[PDB]
Amino acid sequence: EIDVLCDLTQRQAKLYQVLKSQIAVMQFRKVCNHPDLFERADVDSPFSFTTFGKTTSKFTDLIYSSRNPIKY
Amino acid sequence: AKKYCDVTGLKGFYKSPTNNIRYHNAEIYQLIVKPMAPGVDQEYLKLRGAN
Amino acid sequence: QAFRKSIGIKIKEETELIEGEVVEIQIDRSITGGHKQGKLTIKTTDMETIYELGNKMIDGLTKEKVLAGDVISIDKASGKITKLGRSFARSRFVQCPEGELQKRKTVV
Amino acid sequence: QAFRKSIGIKIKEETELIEGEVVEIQIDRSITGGHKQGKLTIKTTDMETIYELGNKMIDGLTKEKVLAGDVISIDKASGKITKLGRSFARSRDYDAMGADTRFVQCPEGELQKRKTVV
Amino acid sequence: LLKKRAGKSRFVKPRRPYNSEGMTRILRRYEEDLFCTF
Amino acid sequence: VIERTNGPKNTDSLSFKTITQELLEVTRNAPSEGVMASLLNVEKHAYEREYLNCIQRGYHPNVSAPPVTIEVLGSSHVTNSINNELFDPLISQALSDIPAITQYNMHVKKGIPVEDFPKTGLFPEPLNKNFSSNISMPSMDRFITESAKLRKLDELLVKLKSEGHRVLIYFQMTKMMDLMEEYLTYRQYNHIRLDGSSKLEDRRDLVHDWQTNPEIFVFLLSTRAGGLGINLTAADTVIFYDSDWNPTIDSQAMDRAHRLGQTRQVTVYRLLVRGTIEERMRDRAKQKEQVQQVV
Amino acid sequence: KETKEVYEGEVTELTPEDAENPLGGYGKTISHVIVGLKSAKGTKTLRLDPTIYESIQREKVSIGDVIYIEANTGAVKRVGRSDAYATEFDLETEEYVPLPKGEVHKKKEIVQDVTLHDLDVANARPQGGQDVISMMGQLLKPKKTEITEKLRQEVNKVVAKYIDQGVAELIPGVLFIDEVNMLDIEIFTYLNKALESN
Amino acid sequence: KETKEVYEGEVTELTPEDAENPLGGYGKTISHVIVGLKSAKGTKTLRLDPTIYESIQREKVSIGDVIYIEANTGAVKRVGRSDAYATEFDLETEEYVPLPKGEVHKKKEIVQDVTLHDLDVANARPQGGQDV
Amino acid sequence: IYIEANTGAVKRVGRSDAYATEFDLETEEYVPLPKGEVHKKKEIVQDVTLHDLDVANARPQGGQDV
Repeated sequence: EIDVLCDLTQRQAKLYQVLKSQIAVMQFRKVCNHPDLFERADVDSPFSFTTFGKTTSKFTDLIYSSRNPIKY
Repeated sequence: AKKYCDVTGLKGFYKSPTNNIRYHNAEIYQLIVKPMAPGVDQEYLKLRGAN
Repeated sequence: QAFRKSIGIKIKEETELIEGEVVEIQIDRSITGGHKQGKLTIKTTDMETIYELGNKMIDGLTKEKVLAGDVISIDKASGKITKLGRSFARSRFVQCPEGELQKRKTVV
Repeated sequence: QAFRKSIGIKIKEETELIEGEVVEIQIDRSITGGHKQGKLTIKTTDMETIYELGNKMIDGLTKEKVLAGDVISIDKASGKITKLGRSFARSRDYDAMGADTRFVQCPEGELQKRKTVV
Repeated sequence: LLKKRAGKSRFVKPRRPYNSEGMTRILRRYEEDLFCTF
Repeated sequence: VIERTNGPKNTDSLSFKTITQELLEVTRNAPSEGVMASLLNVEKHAYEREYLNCIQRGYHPNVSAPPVTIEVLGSSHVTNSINNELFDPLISQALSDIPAITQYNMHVKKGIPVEDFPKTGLFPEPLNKNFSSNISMPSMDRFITESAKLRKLDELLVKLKSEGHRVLIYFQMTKMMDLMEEYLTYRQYNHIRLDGSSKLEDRRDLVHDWQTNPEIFVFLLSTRAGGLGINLTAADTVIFYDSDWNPTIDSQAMDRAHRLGQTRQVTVYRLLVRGTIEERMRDRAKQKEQVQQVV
Repeated sequence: KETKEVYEGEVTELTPEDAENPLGGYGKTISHVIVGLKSAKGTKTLRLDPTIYESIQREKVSIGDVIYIEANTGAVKRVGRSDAYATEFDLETEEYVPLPKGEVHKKKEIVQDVTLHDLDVANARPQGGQDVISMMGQLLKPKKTEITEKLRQEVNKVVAKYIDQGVAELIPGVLFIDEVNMLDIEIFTYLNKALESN
Repeated sequence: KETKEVYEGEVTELTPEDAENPLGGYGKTISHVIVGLKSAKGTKTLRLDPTIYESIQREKVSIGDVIYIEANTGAVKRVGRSDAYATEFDLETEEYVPLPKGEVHKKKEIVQDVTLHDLDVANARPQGGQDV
Repeated sequence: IYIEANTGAVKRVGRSDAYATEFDLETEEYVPLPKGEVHKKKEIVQDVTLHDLDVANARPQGGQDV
């Protein structure tokens, strides 16, 4: 047997103390496994200050339509 | 060619999608175009030869 | 600049606006794409009409993608189309316009 | 700025070193010379591989002009072309060049190596 | 059906495509150089 | 600036060639290992000495915004003028490039020469590929290093592959084995996944392909999916990610591997994190161990 | 809490269609570009204007790369080479990316944390559009400018509209000025005015 | 101190030689370029790289001009039309350099004197590029 | 359209209203005909200062568009 031990990262300990403060064992062990179990990291992009043509729902047309929300 | 209202003879802005009758404004539509009997739009369209 | 920022000029003008609820969009494309024909059905709570579109109105409707059930406002002369939102269809949410489709708006 | 100039950051990097004998260079460019792409065939005494080239690799190959028989060394992370010398010693030479490139040996062993730089 | 059920129930990766259409070619062998222009 | 043409000038004039441009034009096509070429190439040598073409981007802006729209109600001339100013074809063509096949079309198939092409390719070159845009995509490394268990898992796997070995890893959740093959394909390791959510036909030939092929490296598993009666004598190193549920389940887990037919030593690695509920889980497991061993 | 429209996938084809009069002075060389994108359990074909294709070719997109088109601003990110082809025959230290999951067309929610000064700076010096003005704004040297009160009023109006829809939420904070004796009488007199704002 | 090796003189002939086995889909594949040089008391025919041809076309070098070929880089440039080509044409207002003296092949040892400030302002001011 | 003979300036007023019914919906604005004659002539007096010519000849970026 080789029992390998390691310390928690700052993110793992951060959500550990967060759900310790909010308060079940599987909630502890799933953030002991990976922080991506609870939330997934997403695309790091600047905030778009635009009013563009958006959809509410053999090819497709894609036309540039970005405009500033401030109107003079 | 110029488009005119079929009922009043004034300028025809809108055309109904059910019976293809050009009307002038809202009250003409609500009082004539919607409740008309079926068989009256044909001789409305016969004057301009569109039946 | 601070002195002249405090004197105003008041101008009143008139314009024609079309604002209604989109019923149905019909767009047909040829294989070569030489011409675009189309038909637009739009309504308010009091009226109902169907339009026949030219080429550049079809291009301006493809851009700023308008589907059925939307509430849009169209400027005829400048060709600007503003999406006011979506009508009351649960399947942001704005009431359906009333009165005439073509209206005169006095802006001061 | 004077405070921040006195703090250094030591960065670990992983690179790949490629040294060998050039067999054939193919460079495809557009009419105005903007888009550039091509294939490089390099070899050692044991192996021989056909690579792919980008814009800056082609720009580094056009300068310090390599003539299909020169021995070069490429650093992948730094993007540096170094011409060690000429090994083929070709017979047919035209008088458009005046260099006196050295006689080096063809390298042996592995074509590609892994190195760590700091 | 039993015999059929018993008998039936009981890599290197290709290179990227290289294309060059309408592009001039500079070619360099051991013994001669080429320049296929347009 | 755009349509600037370098026409020739007559020599009989007051204009001279000062020493600055007398040094500037020499090193335009000069090669390396030259004196005056290298004395004016400080910036490129400092660029390639410090490995600047493989560096990462640190700053991205917070808000990006288009220019403020000006509208005039009921005038197409305003729209035409605004569209001409915002999307002027000469400057937009200068900051872009023509496609190569399009260039071949207008030069050969249409006879237009080169010198009356519109000017293109005047946009400045960025420092890296990383500096070309403000969008950063989620990064595998930061994904690896934000989990300590995966961080320690990535260390011993390198020397296990360098040894030329065979590795079995056991798991508990879906996403315990839905995120790990992303790390495996990041390392392009030969691996397959076995669990009972898959069909019964696949377990017949997956074990066969494991026992026959030697180039397979990683064999994923759940607790009871393949730890019961499956012959896994071709490997020795079993790695338990979170196998702390009961000693009875783990006692069959290495029973499928540490079996008759193994020709080498078996090294069992149990992975745990200190200072959390794993300590209490392994303590309750040890209590079950000492209860069941005497009885 | 903002939303994005995203087209993404591996590029399979890239064919432009030329114009009838390339030297006509008005209009570009090309008219449309057909782009074929393939993602996991999906395949879409897109027809672009030259404006989007100009940013795509500024990103230096080839066949066999994985791209990421953001429809809010037209920004295009080249993720890297796809792993469906060979790996060990490159010379330009690229990264190798699996095929993106889900459909090509997507809508995702991103939680962003910004300040009012970020909006003021981004509107005073416009960048991130695809027009000429925002493109040349990224190349010139940045410089501080006296932001007018009208721009701050318009930004306040837009932010209040965002809060009214239940999308945004205001978080006031702390400004800490240490060694306040170094200020002179003019900054103190302006501070008297600035503390009384709302 | 530096050593410069150059080729110069009036252009007598300029023929891009065709290859023995041309490639399909291309016009005028070149294997070498034959350039004949003539100066005062000298005439030598050179064989060049095929890639000098687009630099020849870029500099719009014709027959009868005076060129200036660096040894290692090629990099031709039009010094000007030869002064013997001024009288055949009534209105030709390009410059008319005289025919150069000496052989076409020469190794001249030049000495250039600069200060450190010249190197500093040459390296700080960015080199001749194509960005806007 | 609008054409000035001495300067050469060209301004497009808009499409005529005789073509107003080619489509039901259009981007183009429709204006009536000029009731006037096509050709109009007028004499004007211009007042400039020396500083106006000084600042017109001394533009450092370059001559801007109209």
